Amino acid sequence: ECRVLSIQSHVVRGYVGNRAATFPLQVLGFEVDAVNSVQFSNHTGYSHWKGQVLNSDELQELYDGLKLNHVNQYDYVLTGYTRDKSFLAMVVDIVQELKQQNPRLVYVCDPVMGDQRNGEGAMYVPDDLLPVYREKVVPVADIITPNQFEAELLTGRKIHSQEEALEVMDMLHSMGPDTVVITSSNLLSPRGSDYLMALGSQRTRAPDGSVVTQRIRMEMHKVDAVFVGTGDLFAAMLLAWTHKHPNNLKVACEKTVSAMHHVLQRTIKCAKAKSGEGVKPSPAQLELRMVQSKKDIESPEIVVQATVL
Ligand SMILES: CC[C@H](CO)Nc1nc(N(C)Cc2ccccc2)c2ncn(C(C)C)c2n1
Repeated sequence: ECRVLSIQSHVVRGYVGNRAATFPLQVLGFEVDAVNSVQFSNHTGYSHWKGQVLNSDELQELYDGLKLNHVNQYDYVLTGYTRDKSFLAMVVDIVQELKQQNPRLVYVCDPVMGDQRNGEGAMYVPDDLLPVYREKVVPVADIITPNQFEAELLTGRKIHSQEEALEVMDMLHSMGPDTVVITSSNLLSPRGSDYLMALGSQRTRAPDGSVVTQRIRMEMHKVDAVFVGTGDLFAAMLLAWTHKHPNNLKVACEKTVSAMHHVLQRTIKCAKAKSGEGVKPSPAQLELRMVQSKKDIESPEIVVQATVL
């Protein structure tokens, strides 16, 4: 039995934030407790959107409810896209007290702040969130899944190669997270302009306090569409696989990214099968075919090989 506390957004239609993390973790055998940080008709990639957001105090209300009935015991805490700095400071308090109620509680954090386009990245969230993620959040994170744009901001050091990209990660580990994964970066992969490159190193503390920093590289064949929520579906499954492979980041990212590709391919197909030739598919048709990728989520056919080091 493994109980995860997933504090992310919810949407009536589509798979983003919690909608993107729940079903996977559930079919992967996990016990998902979901706090919906917001509830909107759909993600903001759409033309329109309406909805309500959960504030800082309401997040707490729900936590006290859990605490009062003495059911605030968890094995994992998964947080993602957040706009409110007060809401995030609240997430840190919760995570710190949950780590006191004691389990080898693993805090999987996706430091969502924006994405990267070659020279400068467009920040999604307000810049008053960076300090908090850097100063209060990451320090208590165990597994963080940033962008390259995110890894950079977090360390205040920009990335221009695989080499200095591992230097940013080493810098990250120092802040607290023993596991880091750069889910996507500008870096040209040894496979061509056609492949996206993911990076990630695990600084394991083996018996007798030795150092162990296994680093890896993943190459996912890109896809002709702009998907929403892939970051969320990723961190969720990563959570799942790193549980199965606690010291084998290699196999965890493999299974993770492999299932990633299976769902994205199945998605881009139905989006196309649902859109005439010459017309670009809509955020609506690009929604992940989640329910359909069940088995693939359950048992990912390894079509990717993690390059050790
Ligand atoms: C930031 C950009 C995107 C749009 O492409 N919109 C969006 N919108 C989201 N929405 C669904 C939540 C939401 C709705 C209204 C205001 C704030 C947050 C959302 N939840 C997780 N994610 C990403 C990080 C996978 C979400 N992304």
